[PDB]
This record gives sequence, C-alpha cells and structure tokens, in this order.
Amino acid sequence: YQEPTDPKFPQQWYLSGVTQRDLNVKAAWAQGYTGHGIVVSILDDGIEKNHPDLAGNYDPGASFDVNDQDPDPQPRYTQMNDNRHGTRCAGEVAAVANNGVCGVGVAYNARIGGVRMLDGEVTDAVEARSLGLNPNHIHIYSASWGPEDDGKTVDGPARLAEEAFFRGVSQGRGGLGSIFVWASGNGGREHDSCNCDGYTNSIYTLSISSATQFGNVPWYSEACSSTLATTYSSGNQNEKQIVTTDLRQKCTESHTGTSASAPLAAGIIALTLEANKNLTWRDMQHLVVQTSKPAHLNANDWATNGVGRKVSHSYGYGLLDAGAMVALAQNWTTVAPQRKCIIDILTEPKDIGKRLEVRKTVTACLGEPNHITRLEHAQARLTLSYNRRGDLAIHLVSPMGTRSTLLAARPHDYSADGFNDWAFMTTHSWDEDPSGEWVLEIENTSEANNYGTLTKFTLVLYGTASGSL
Amino acid sequence: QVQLQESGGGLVQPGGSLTLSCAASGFTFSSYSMYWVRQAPGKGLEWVSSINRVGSNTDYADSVKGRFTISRDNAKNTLYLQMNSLKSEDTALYYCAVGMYAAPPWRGQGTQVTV
Amino acid sequence: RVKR
Ligand SMILES: *[C@@H]1O[C@H](CO)[C@@H](O)[C@H](O)[C@H]1NC(C)=O
Ligand SMILES: *[C@@H]1O[C@H](CO)[C@@H](O)[C@H](O)[C@H]1NC(C)=O
Ligand SMILES: [Ca+2]
Ligand SMILES: [Ca+2]
Ligand SMILES: [Ca+2]
Ligand code: NA
Repeated sequence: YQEPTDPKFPQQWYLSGVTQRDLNVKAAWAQGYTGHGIVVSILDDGIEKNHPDLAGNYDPGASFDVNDQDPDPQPRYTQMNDNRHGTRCAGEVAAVANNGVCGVGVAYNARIGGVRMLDGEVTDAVEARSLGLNPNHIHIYSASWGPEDDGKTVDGPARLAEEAFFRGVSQGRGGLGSIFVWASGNGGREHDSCNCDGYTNSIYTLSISSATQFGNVPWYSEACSSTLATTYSSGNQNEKQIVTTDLRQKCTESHTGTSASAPLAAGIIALTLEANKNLTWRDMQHLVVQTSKPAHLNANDWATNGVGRKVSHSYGYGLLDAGAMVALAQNWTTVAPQRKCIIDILTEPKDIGKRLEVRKTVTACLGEPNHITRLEHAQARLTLSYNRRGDLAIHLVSPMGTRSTLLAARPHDYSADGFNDWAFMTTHSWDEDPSGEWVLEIENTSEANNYGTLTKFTLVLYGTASGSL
Repeated sequence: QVQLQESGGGLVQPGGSLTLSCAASGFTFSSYSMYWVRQAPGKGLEWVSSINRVGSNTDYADSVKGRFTISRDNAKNTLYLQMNSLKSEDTALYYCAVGMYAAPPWRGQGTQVTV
Repeated sequence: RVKR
C-alpha cells in the first residue's frame, strides 16, 4: 500500500484526514482492499465514460442508456452543464488513482458503469430497466435521485420498479441479492421527511444521509426512521465539500448534498464486498448496523435502542467506517433467510383527534414458520385521512421501548390526501426481540381543529429466529 | 350491524341542485369524522368533502368549492351534501364514509346522481 | 424524479 499521489487527494478530507474525522478508508486500503473485482453502476443522467479519471475503470457491461435505448450512457451536453450529476457521483466511487489527475475514488480499483435514465421521461418502466440492469454483473447500484424534495410529496416506486427491486434482491448476484444504495434526500430546508420517499423508505435500499465536515446535520438533511447510516458531505460556507470528476473532463471541489453521500457509501460497500464476496444484501445491512460510529456526529436526538446501539433520525446508526466494515466482513457468518410476519391491528376505524394511540401485544408469529425473535426492519402500513396531512406526527414504540419517529410534522404539506396503505419503515429496532406490546402514536401538532380517521394499521416485521442477546 | 346508507340521488338538469343524505346505524355516529367521496365512470375515487365530528370544521375538494355544502345532524344520525350548480363533470356514484379510504361496512353502497 |  502507498497512499495516492493524485493532485487533489489532499483536498479529499473525508478520505485523507489525519484528524480522525473521516470515513477510515485508508485502513481498508492498507488491508489490501481497493475494490478489485467489484462492479458498481450509477443510475443518473449519464456518465462521461471518456473522462481522464474514469476511462481506466469504465465498464460498458455495467452501463446502458435507458432514455435513448442504446448501450452508450454519455451525458447530453448543454450550455449550463445540466447533465453533470452522474459523472460527479461516479468519480466518488471509482475515480482512477495514481494517474496525476484530480483525486481518487473510494474503490479506485473497482469498475464503474452508468445508466443514463434521468434525462428523459422517468416512467415506471424506465426505473425498472435501470434497477434491473445486468444483475449478475453489476454488484452495487448507486441512486442519488428520488421524488421531489419540496416537503409535501408522498411518492415511491410503482409496480414495475417495485418488481425490479424484489427481483434484484431475490435473483441478483447469483441469488445473493443486488445492493441498492440510496441518497436520503435534500429537502431539509423544507423540513421534508425521508419516510415520505418510497425509494429511501424501502427495506431493499440502504438509505444514506450526510454529515458536514465539522460533524453537524447539514442544512439539506432530511430526518426519518428509515435511514441506515451516514457519510460526510458538504455543509456551510466555512466547510469543505466533495472533490470529484466533472463534465467536460474537469475536476470539481464543489460536489454537494446527499448525492455526494450515497456514492461514497457505495464505494465503501464495494470494498466490503471484495473482502467477502459471499455477503447477501441483508448481510451488508447487518454489517452497516454493527460497525457504524455515532462518535463525533452532533445531533439533538441520539437515543439508545433496545440492544444498546445509539440511533439518530438524522444519521441512522452513524458514520460508515470502511476499516471496520471490511474487518468484520472477513469473518462474517451469513444470516438466516428473511422471515416476514404480518399483523393486522385494527378491528374498527379510529378517530384521530388531538392524539391517537393504538396498542397491540404481538407474538411475532410464535409457533409458525415466520416466527421472528430478532428484528431487522419494521413497517407500519397506515391508511388514514386527515384535513391537513403535514400537521400529523406519527411515532412507533417497540416492546423494548425504542421510539421511532415514522413521520415528523411537514409544514409545507397541506395535502388532503392522507395516506393510502403507505409503509413507514424504521431501522431503529434492528436486533431487538419484537414480541410484546407495540404502540402507534398519531398526533395533531397544530392548534387548529384538525380532524380525520385511521382506517388501517398493519404491522410488518422482518427478521430471523435466533438466540437471546 | 354497522350500516351507512346513501339516498337522495337521481337525475337532474345541469345547473340544478340536489341534496344527498346518509343515515348511519350500528355505531356512535358522533364518534367519527365523515366524508363524501365519489366514483365517476371509468375513473378512480375522488374525495369531495369532509366534516369533523361536531360539524365545526369542513373541507372541500377544489373542484366543488363554492358549489357544495356538507353538514351533519348528530341527533338524527345523518350526514348531508347540498350540491348546487351541478355540472356534467359531477355525474358519479356518491359514497358516504368515516374515512376517505374506508371500505364496507364503513363505506356505504352509494347513491347515483346523474347530470 | 429530482437529482440529489
Ligand atoms: C465465501 O464462500 C467460499 C465458498 O465456500 C469460501 O471458500 C470462502 O471462504 C467464503 N469467503 C468468506 C469471506 O468467508
Ligand atoms: C478473519 O478472516 C481473515 C481473512 O482470512 C483472517 O486472516 C483472520 O484471522 C480472521 N479473523 C478471525 C478468525 O478472528
Ligand atoms: Ca446514448
Ligand atoms: Ca485520479
Ligand atoms: Ca425527500
Ligand atoms: Na431503504
């Protein structure tokens, strides 16, 4: 191992830090893991496959142009460089090392592809064709896009894209499962909640949030219970940003938002896969929960869950640690197959009023093949109507007492549509025993005489059966 | 048993007026907000109007604003929808419910209105 | 769908 000689590597503070305020990537590199043999694809507005810092790692097999239906994902050039987003993401994962150009990718020996799919009508079929591309060749998919971050949208994958996610994790990588890495959202200033985004909220995606250089919650950051972990990204004007490849064969030091966080996570995951190619899609999420560090990340809502892990709605389980990920991957025993336990809670619709609480004691399918004693994800599938959606706040409390915020108030969301069988997801009770009393809390956070009705509450538990912790 | 029964539907000349009724039985009517939703031929469900339990707050879809009036009589266990200046666009089966996405018995069988 |  030799540290990279690239001109901008020193400006890659999130990799080259000696402050002990970084992603601990060098420790992985020195263990001999640089992403060799791993294939990552950027689903975005294209990839400049001829970029001096990408050409060497470019993989046409990991690439396709879904918008124009050809094998060439080259970005469409315009005056204002609108289609630069994919190229910037790609360099974070796999910019070439030691070539005297720009900086380096987290997995600088990985192969990198791009799917051009945002530069056209983004239909359900377009999404499905991107998520489902060459899944026995592409290991990891990085997506830094989603529903509008205006703080009033509720939207997720339609039927074909949902089907592609499931096929991905069921069939991808010879059955080990495609790894889908997602940016959690940039709606912070609109107080958006990333549980209103069905891509980030999916159990099939690893949703990644951002932290600023000084360890703060960035202005653009969305809080929610579905986020799994965090990587560094851009912050205030006094804080450094992300250094990566730009359109027209340039180098930028100004890459920003959660779009910068998801690819750094994909690169760390690529290192991790090289250390253990047998890891399943669920193995990868376990490793993230086990190794991510709260330390030096500042938030107002750090809480200890039922198995003693610190969790935040801003950061999930905290900062990814490349060294720790790879170290644990090497000795990781694959987890048992996923079980899914479904519990219908309501016998009658419930008036919501100022505060509604619904309590149910569950056995988590005791005595059945889908019995779960060790939780992974949990969903509350809710159907409700309300006069002003954004004034609702919704919490879910596990039997071991872990309180997940399924929805915080969204001041811009004045919709009258309520929620139609919407699955709110939490990662915060991972590894807890889910048997016992769950509590759903729904409250009107406004003084106004708001009103409505909860007509369905389905509790969905995912996990395995195992020993006592 | 829980029952919501809609009435007052029928044929009306465009620009006309109808008053819809919904009688409730089998549960405490005053325990729930109430909703009018409609389904038009070959179209998805559309929320029309809503009212809280005592009737002191009311809401309307943009398409019916200024034309419809929702009200309820809790003593008489009945919900109403007064419709004015009806258009062809208003032709649908009209449903009474305790929730926008409720299903029977918590949503009614409906009453057809035709313009 | 918006880019992040
Ligand atoms: C992956 O599986 C192979 C096949 O049995 C095995 O030889 C190898 O040791 C495994 N790798 C890890 C990380 O344990
Ligand atoms: C984990 O796996 C590595 C790679 O084979 C091995 O060198 C190391 O000793 C293992 N650690 C254990 C078994 O604690
Ligand atoms: Ca093309
Ligand atoms: Ca370089
Ligand atoms: Ca969002
Ligand atoms: Na997710």
